Amino acid sequence: MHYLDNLLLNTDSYKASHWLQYPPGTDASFFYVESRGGVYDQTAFFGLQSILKEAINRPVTHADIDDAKALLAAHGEPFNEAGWRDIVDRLGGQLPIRIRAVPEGCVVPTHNVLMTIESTDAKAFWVPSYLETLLLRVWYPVTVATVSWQVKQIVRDFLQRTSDDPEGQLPFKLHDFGARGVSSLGSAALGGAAHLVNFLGTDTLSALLLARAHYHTPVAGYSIPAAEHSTITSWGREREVDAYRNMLTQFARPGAIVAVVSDSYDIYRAIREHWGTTLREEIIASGATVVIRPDSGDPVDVVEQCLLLLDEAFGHQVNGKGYKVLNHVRVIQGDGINPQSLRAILERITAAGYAADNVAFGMGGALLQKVDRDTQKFALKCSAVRVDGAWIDVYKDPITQSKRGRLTLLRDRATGQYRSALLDEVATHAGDSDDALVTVWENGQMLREWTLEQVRAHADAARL
Amino acid sequence: MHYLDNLLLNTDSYKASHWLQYPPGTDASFFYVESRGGVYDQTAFFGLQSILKEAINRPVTHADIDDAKALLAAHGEPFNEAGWRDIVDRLGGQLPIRIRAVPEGCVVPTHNVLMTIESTDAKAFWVPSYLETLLLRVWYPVTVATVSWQVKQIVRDFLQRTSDDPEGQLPFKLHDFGARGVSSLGSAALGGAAHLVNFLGTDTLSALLLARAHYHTPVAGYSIPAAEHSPGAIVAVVSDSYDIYRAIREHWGTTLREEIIASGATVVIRPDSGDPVDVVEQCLLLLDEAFGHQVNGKGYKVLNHVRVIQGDGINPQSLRAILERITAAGYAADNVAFGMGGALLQKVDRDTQKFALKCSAVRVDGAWIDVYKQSKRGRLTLLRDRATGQYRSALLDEVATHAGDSDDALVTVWENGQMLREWTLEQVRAHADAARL
Ligand SMILES: NC(=O)c1ccc[n+]([C@@H]2O[C@H](COP(=O)(O)O)[C@@H](O)[C@H]2O)c1
Repeated sequence: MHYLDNLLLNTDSYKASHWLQYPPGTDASFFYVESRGGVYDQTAFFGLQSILKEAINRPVTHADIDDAKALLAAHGEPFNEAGWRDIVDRLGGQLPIRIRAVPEGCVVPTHNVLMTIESTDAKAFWVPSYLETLLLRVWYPVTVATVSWQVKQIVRDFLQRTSDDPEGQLPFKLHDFGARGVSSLGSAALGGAAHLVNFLGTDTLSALLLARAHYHTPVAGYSIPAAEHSTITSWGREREVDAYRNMLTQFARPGAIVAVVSDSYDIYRAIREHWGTTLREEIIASGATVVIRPDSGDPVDVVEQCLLLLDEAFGHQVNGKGYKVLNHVRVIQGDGINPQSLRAILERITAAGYAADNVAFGMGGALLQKVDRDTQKFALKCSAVRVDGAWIDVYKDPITQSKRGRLTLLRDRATGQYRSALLDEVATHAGDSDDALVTVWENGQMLREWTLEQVRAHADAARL
Repeated sequence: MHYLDNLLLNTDSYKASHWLQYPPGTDASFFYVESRGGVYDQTAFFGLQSILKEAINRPVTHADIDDAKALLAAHGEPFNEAGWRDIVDRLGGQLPIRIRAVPEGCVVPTHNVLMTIESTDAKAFWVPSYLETLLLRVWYPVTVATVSWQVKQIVRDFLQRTSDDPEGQLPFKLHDFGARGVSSLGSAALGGAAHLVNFLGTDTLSALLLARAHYHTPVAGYSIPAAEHSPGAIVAVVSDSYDIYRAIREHWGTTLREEIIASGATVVIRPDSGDPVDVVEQCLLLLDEAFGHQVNGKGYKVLNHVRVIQGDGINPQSLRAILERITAAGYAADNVAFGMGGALLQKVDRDTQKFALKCSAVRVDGAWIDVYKQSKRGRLTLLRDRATGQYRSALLDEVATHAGDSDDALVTVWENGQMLREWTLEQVRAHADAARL
């Protein structure tokens, strides 16, 4: 929104004053971004394109400078007015930086250069450090994309073992429910979009809006009509079955998919007590796939139970792998899902003989909110400065061998393995490796740009 | 940004399909928000005003409907085109709802009505539930404001025991360093603002912009420059426990100290390594050796010329552990401040305070009926007991019957396109500050 538009105020306060802290005769700076470890050994890189389009969407102006000079003096921070005025007057307000990055969607082992930021102007060498705050927030779409990607590898494994069509099934197995459980609208759009790197099912409309505006994708994902807790109960307990039948009247057509929520005990009652008998026929006659979502009881146990109970209500087919596929009905567990309980469910149900085709998984806050900058120990570090015309390495520990100097990422041509290297070694090892980064942004201009489909192809091709 | 400027698409996909799921003859609905428990026993209510100003900043338009209709059909959801067109053509595109809420800054025990949402138009009764997704996100400013307020009560306790000016010291004792570690710019602005409900110090400039645009506050908070070491009243310098020790014993430290006192500025040391508790106590012990102290009127030591801010590993537990160690060591709580970043602005979720928005009543065939899973149900509100200030939840019909003992504690903040009751941040700060454990 409009009150946040000024780029000069999109930073931590203390970093506005960093230009005064450089040695005299400093001429240039070079930064890199990496995951220093954390929950997973590899990260799907995603979201930088959206961050750049949204946070650097116009030249800096004199009005930006006036506003930032006034606020920062009152707030108590020094502000390099003359430095910003020169950038506006001489460089047309375009940030004199070059950003290189691994193509979005690639999956890269931890401890590797994911992007570099370099100054492209001697006077305005300090601009990269000014952008650390907004750039380091790339940790969020990277981490969400990674969590979603890791779940995809678990689901893909079980579909490969138990499904006749594992890649036809896989895009719909993890559904984003996190729009209400995430901390703002912008994070819903960006984290939801990061999920869509790996799957097609989402209820986070904001992610469609971002994918459409920033990743050239008119309709990045899909969903289905689904019942709410509130709507069912408000019919009253004496007409509760009529609420479910109305779901069928409104949405159940051949080839259509409709979800209904119910607590686990009512599901058991409906299959035992024969008032659900007319619900079964209307379900069967509809030709629709009715997805049942249990919303009480143990997240793992209840899936297996629903499968067994629905099997006796609706029957099953045995597929080519020897696993049962229920007729007409499916189960989605939307509660308590994380990579461990998800794996537990899949282990439980396939051991019971049910194909992974039968179940889907909803994740909300656990996908979009329960991540932080430490999940993958994200860092954005200075690695080199040019002083008195000479580049000097910048680092803290000499060990982690530690990354220093002007850096890039290499991909080995035969194996596809990644490794970080000095820009000095992109020759030399030509023949065995190619430079895996690309220039995505330079001096106010976005250069290399991806569609979400291009992002999806990198992520889908990556395996554990 | 502009690509998110369509309220019809600020919701969960399935809510597009929802108006068809009510029983026939439904013509009103009623919802309330509460914390169902979690980490703390009470929540500081904050952020709804920002959410409404941003998420409902204009009347819905026909362009909004065209856009939503096309996207939702392709996405796979039905779309109540006629219902939205009616809201545009008949109601000027203003949402027919009434939102009531406890004044922002109030601190309310869990399991209580914090806000209510009611429909005000028979034909458009389904709008409150459409808005659940964006309204329930109020959990985030509430929870940041609560974590920040819970910390404040801890520091306050130790300042009342050890400081000669507890309430003058308190507003600077928790600083926000959270902008790198939060998921987005908008979260940074809103969560940063939620912290400023309780304190004055922040490095999250985005929070100043939100407070200025949404809470009528030009300069909501302050900071000091920080020499990272590889007017000017106060300065932060980064260090470690051993570094201070080496300065004391190496001769470059006696001229280092000469410069510090000759400058007459207060130096704030931030250690960035070591056990949070041990490193604060040791820095204090070494800084006392180097610069001396005064004994304040409670008998605790206040260092000359130096302060310590611990910005690493801070949470309500380590924070208290620190305060306990230094005060047992005889040091006043004046000497130290605390920084939180992602631990404040990011490491919270909707389950921290178990936030929920629930339908409690619908009108069907003329008659109101309760909706529920003893349970809270019906058309609800919050009461404040007039003598004790204690809150409880009640049915609207009970307000008059207890008018002698209590007042209705909600206010109407928003109705039919118009914000009514509206707060400055200083009013919010006053409610939070008056509340105690
Ligand atoms: N289409 C749907 O049924 C839908 C959409 C969004 C959220 N939800 C529900 O909202 C809850 C989300 O919980 P969390 O966001 O805290 O994970 C879950 O119960 C989820 O099932 C359901």
